[PDB]
Amino acid sequence: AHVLTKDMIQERIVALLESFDKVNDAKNITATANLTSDLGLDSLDVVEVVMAIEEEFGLEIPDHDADEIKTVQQAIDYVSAQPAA
Amino acid sequence: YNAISLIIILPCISWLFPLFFGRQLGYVFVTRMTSTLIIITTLITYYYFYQLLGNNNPINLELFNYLNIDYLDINYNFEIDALTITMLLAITTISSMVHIYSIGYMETDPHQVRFFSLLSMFTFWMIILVTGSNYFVLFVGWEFIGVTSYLLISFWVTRLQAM
Amino acid sequence: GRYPFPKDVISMTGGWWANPSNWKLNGLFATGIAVGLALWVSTATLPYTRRREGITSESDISKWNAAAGVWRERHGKISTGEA
Amino acid sequence: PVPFSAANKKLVTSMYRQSLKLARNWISNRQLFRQKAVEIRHKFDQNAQISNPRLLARTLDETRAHLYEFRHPDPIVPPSFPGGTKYERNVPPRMEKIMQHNLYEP
Amino acid sequence: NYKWNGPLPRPHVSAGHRIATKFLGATMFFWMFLRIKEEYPAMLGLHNFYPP
Amino acid sequence: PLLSQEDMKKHKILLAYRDRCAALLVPLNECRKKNYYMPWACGHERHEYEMCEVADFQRRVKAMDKLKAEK
Amino acid sequence: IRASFDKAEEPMLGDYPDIDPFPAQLKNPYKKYDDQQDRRNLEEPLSVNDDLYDMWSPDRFTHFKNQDALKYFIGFLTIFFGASYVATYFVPEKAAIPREFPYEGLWKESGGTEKSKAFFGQRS
Amino acid sequence: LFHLLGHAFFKALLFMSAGSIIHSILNESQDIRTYGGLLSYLPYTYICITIASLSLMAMPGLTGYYTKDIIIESTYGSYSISNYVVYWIAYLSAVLTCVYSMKILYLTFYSNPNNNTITYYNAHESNIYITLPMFILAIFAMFAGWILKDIYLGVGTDFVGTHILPNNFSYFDTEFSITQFYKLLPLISAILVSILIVVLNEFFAIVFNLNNKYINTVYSIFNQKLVSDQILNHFIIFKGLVTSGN
Amino acid sequence: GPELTPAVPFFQPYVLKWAGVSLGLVAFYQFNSSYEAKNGHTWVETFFHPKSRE
Amino acid sequence: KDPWARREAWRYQTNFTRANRFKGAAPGFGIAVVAFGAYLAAEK
Ligand SMILES: CCCCCCCCCCCC(=O)OC[C@H](COP(=O)(O)OCC[N+](C)(C)C)OC(=O)CCCCCCCCCCC
Repeated sequence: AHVLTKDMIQERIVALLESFDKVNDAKNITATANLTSDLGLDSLDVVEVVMAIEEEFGLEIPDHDADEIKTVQQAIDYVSAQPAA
Repeated sequence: YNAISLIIILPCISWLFPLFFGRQLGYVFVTRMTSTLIIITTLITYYYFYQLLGNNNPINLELFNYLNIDYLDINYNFEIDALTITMLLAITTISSMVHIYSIGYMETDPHQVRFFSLLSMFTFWMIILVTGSNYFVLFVGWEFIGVTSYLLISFWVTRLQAM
Repeated sequence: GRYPFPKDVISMTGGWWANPSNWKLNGLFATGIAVGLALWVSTATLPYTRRREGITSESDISKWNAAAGVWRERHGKISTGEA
Repeated sequence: PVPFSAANKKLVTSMYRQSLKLARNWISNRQLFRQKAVEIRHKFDQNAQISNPRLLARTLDETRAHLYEFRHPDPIVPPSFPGGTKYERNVPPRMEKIMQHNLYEP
Repeated sequence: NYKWNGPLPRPHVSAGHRIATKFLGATMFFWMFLRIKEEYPAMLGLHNFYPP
Repeated sequence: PLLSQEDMKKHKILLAYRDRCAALLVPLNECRKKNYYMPWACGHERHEYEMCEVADFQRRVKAMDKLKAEK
Repeated sequence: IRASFDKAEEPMLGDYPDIDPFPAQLKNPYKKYDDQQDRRNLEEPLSVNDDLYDMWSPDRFTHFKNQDALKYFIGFLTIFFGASYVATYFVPEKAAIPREFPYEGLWKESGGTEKSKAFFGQRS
Repeated sequence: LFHLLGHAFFKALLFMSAGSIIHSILNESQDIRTYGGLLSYLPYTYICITIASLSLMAMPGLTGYYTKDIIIESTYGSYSISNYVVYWIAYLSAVLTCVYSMKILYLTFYSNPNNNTITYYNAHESNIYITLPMFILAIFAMFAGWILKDIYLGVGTDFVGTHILPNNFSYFDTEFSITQFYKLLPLISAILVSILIVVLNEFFAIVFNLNNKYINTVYSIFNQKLVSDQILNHFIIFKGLVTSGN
Repeated sequence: GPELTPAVPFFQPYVLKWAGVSLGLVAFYQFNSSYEAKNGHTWVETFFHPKSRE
Repeated sequence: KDPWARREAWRYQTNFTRANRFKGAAPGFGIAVVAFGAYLAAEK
């Protein structure tokens, strides 16, 4: 069938963030970058980004776990924690 | 070679043989075997339909007695007439196609022996339903297709919503 | 794909992805039994097969209806709607 | 009811996510979904700085009412999740040893 | 899946599937043309059976 | 010509088909028996039966016309 | 506590916890439970009518209230049937006479008898 | 009987084609809102589902035509006067049919992609075990009705020997008494509505994707099965369990 | 090609038991009917010795 | 106005243009016009 790898998840998230226009800079997006701090993403903007992530990997993030992810590495480890994605 | 007897008895084998011999055969053989039996049934049905359009003289198959109490005499009687042959055309054609389709569609599923036995079970009891010559045989088929529907809709047993 | 399953669980249906190593030999046995059963059934049920029409003659049908009329005249039997 | 607090943020963010989910559920066409999504973000932006308690509580109550008026009969869920068509299909068995119950009989 | 958020390549589809689609669509359109030609009057509604 | 009652019974016509036109129905069904009811066959017999039915339906529409005119 | 039938049992408990019942189907399914499928945790108290609120109970529908759904269902049936009945009035009349049959409606062919021709017998 | 036999074939084809579509998605989603560009990727499943839909819509020269249309016309030709109302009901159903068929045809194959990018990369056709039955049933759904119309709907066919009371039998009246308007209106309406639905989806999405509160309400009514399932579950089944407790 | 599970003997004890009993019953039925055609009565009837009605 | 307007471009580009999205919606139709014209010729 089809199986994703940690690096595939990372590459997809990085391209995703690169596509976002509200970001500060594209070159500054790291695996451990903070969207709130480094990318300067607003309160609602990080929500838009989590929604984009779930629309991209086909999963459903609860409210309590959505607001917990603050870094890109946090996003990647969450998306790799989920079996069907 | 008796068309009516084969039309009844071959889906019965495609139903029961997987339940008797599934652990010994495996789903590869079971899928191919059930599909082949249903195909042969469908072919026999098409030939019978051709002849019946030639000569509308239905075959009857009259077997042992069910009840012979005071005035009520019920027998395991079957006939294939125009109405029945139209039903059987639909039933056997769609059943053979669904059997072939399921080889591919269910290839990953762990429980394929049970699934194919149940599809064949449904075909057999529906054939019984339409070929019976009295309302009792009709009812026998009527209740058994309900049982089979229960077993099929709940095929994925661990799923609450399916149950 | 697949996943582990308990090997002690014995089901008549074979359980999980049942594909025995000797399945082709077992299939030969199963098909032989199937052919034997189908042919025995087809032959044994042959004497109980008959066609629907042209099995009784017009003589029998006509005379049976005549006798029933005789029976209904011995008793006092008017017809349905006959009043 | 704070004009700007962690609880207020959590609430408004949950709600804005709800709005975007709702809009995706209701609008079939992708282009128009992007239109309405942009407009939702604008509406969420305009009332961002409300400070006094009465007005903020009122705006929150009225947006809650708006959302409840626009609830969808059946949201889109991915199949492997609770509301999904594949949820709990073919759940792999727990691997587990046979506990005996009788001295003489298995 | 080399390209992301980018234009997609033309799908690769088997030759047999393309041929089968050709045959199915051609037979369907041709059969419909045949039937329309053969049943134009009755199927459109003509030659009224009422006396004039 | 209207078929005999004995003829109607002998050819085992269905009751709803026992009309002034069943005389044509008999050959049509014989051909539909010889050929296996195939659509391309029995064209002449089929058309003759249809024309007889045309005449019957026309007579009935004129009957309804007269009945309408009385009112 | 909430429904009339759970309230009616209130005299029937002495020293059993009066639990306010919630339909298991409506518990959010992203929380974690000891039995995920049943959405229950171990040692959780049961309402006296727990069998009507667990996961195996009949499904509950949230989008409309039950009363409003009843309104809509009755209204759909009412408008459909009333419209059909009313339409029956504004109907065109047919153009051909219903057909007829020799032998006084083939009363003999449909069984029938001289003395009983109204029971069996066509339009003739 | 003829409509039963004809409907079986193309209904089986529709369901098998849907199964193919579903297996062509990694998620294996069944939501028509989650597909959207698949015409290029699955041309054969498209053609099978298309043939089945046009058979259902009783398009000319197809098996569904020879069953659906004549059943629709029988109601007008029926001797019972009031039965005229049924005509209109049936006709509305017919056009309603087109509306959903086109809706699944467009939303699956024409619209614009609504799934994420990896699904379109991995979207492929199915194996032969799936494909061959669809081909066979496609042939059936094109040819069976025409090749069998004489057996079941023939001017005096004696094959099904059911004893219809002569006063009741009206199959001749429903052919001779039918006018052009009624014999043609379901067909034209089907064609026009199918084109209408497609063009309004591709050009005026607002009319379908409004946000009126009232229209959303009536849509919600229809989406939840004319709330029947709630009505059954609360007023009969749940009430019955409460009574059993009592 | 799918995987292979361990070989399993076709004729289990249950196969032998149920097939043997069923086929033996059918064989007995046919033997009784043939013995009836020849002898005049079923061979099972011969073991029936009720008291007379009188 | 769209800050994800970059992310959505691929949904309206080459395989998903109005020209491409409706290409192959009538498979075999040209073969059908040729065959119908041919049969019209041969029938007479
Ligand atoms: C299993 C799928 C169906 C297979 C059918 C194959 C039939 C082949 C030969 C049939 C001969 C026949 O049935 O005869 C039946 C014979 C004599 O009947 P008869 O009056 O002489 O004729 C019948 C035809 N009439 C009437 C039209 C002329 O009495 C019996 O044996 C019944 C014995 C009952 C035994 C107890 C029931 C055991 C049930 C076991 C369930 C597992």
